[PDB]
Amino acid sequence: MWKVGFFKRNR
Amino acid sequence: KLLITIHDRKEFAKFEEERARAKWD
Repeated sequence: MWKVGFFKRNR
Repeated sequence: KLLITIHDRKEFAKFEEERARAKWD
């Protein structure tokens, strides 16, 4: 993916 | 993920990292 890795949880 | 990951900056992520999040908390 792109950012979800930590975005789905962070952002 | 297109609901929280990215979709968040779409809704009200402005404070969804400060207050608008604890709403869910």
